[PDB]
Amino acid sequence: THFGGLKDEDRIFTNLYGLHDPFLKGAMKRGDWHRTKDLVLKGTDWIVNEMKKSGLRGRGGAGFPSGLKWSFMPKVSDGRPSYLVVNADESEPGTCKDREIMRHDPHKLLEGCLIAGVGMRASAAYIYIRGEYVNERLNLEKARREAYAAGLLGKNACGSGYDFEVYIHFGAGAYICGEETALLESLEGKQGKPRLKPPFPANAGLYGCPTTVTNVETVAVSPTILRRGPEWFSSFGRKNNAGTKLFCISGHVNKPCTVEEEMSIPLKELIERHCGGVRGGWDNLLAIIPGGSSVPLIPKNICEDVLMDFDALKAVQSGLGTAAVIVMDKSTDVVDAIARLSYFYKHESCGQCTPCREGTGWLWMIMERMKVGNAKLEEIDMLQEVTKQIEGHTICALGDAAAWPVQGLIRHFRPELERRIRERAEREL
Amino acid sequence: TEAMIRNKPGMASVKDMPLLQDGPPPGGFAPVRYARRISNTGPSAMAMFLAVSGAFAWGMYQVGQGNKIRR
Ligand SMILES: Cc1cc2nc3c(=O)[nH]c(=O)nc-3n(C[C@H](O)[C@H](O)[C@H](O)COP(=O)(O)O)c2cc1C
Ligand code: SF4
Repeated sequence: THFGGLKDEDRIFTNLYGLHDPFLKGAMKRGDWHRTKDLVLKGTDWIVNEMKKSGLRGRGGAGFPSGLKWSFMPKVSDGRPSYLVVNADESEPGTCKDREIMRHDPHKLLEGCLIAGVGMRASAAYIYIRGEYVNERLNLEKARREAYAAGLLGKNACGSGYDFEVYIHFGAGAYICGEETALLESLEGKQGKPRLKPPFPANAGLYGCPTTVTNVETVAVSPTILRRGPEWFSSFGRKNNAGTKLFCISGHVNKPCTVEEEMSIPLKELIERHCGGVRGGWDNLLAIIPGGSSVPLIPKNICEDVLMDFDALKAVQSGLGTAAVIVMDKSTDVVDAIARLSYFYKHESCGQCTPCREGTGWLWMIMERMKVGNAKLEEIDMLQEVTKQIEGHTICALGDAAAWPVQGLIRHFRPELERRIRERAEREL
Repeated sequence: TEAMIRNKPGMASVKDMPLLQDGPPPGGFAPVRYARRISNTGPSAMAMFLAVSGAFAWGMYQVGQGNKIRR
């Protein structure tokens, strides 16, 4: 078909821009907490089944099919109280879609905590707010106190027979702590250092108890996915990728904004319609980082007709992460921008594993050389090889997230890197 | 390393490294002789016998004349 058009009655995250009251008496008017008693009474298997049928995929960088992820949790509880850590923490460069759910309609996030908790047989939800979101977690603790006073959460899930309580943890400025296997530890009290995957969080995660880490957007669309139609949700986007992603058009657009819109939308259509347009017209575009910062670039010659869905952006030698589209026009120093991205991945890399801990400082040094031109024309093949040495070997996908920006920069703008290097050469002598 | 040991300011690339080491000059060295050039330009078989025999004929005539003078 032809995607992109989402009508104001189809946007799931109403009160995104905080125009209306976020808390109760303002959330019940937006349908929040509408009839969750019935949903909880409809059971856990029905919730998982409707989430799988709705084809909701991971709103976070992983892109995993939710629901199927929620079916990983154990059915019969063997004494370990299954938890539900909500990955409120983002810290991905470009990504504010979580910041508009923690505040500005947080009750959708709390009701999603509850509905996913009954969905995955959980017993408590730890909304891991990003550390810097102080005002956001204050709004969320206000809404949590409300949903506790209104009998929604705690010792009876919205009057139902489900004991489910939402506790609000908050980290402290660490993009690495945001990872699924590192959220469990940074919340366990230890450092935010990921654990290896052979113990999966669904098998032994938080406190060793089973758990599933869900981004706020996936857990927060869960309520309206169930209350509305799972067929209605899956009616958006392409076949596999389906839903209404919450985008964040980040930089070098004349009107930067985060706006919810149907997935599989043409990136050019999103840019030209909602956020205005690439500063100086579309012909001024240089590159676009379509996902968060954990995704390769798009050099504007494959950015005209690319759709903002997981599958197509993966097929374009890139990825749709948090869909925090970062736009860069012909006026920016794209090598300097990717150098600052690699500096970010050097800073926010908990250093647990050698391929990332060291090679990311290495990528930052090579990028801060190539952005001046101090390198040699064969280093652009070392940089590719260094990134491919980091990629598959790191404990978590941060190694990926640090090798992918530089890999995409090389793959696409190798002419510009080579030009800077040759210009440095001719500047000498 | 090995691009920070052989600098050659500029060079834009890992090739074109200085690479100045010992070797023959452009065009090689001169053609060096190895054969045995032993010049046989001496007195021949004759001219050596005829120098000797000329002496043991005139010089012996002189010995004779000296014997005549001494006698
Ligand atoms: C490199 C990397 C970056 C991540 N970035 C985010 C992020 O920005 N936001 C988030 O909620 N989770 C993030 N995560 C955690 C997971 O990838 C995933 O987003 C989360 O555990 C579940 O989200 P989902 O249920 O929507 O797939 C990140 C993990 C890795 C390895
Ligand atoms: S070194 Fe990189 S991959 Fe390893 S735990 Fe730290 S951030 Fe994750």
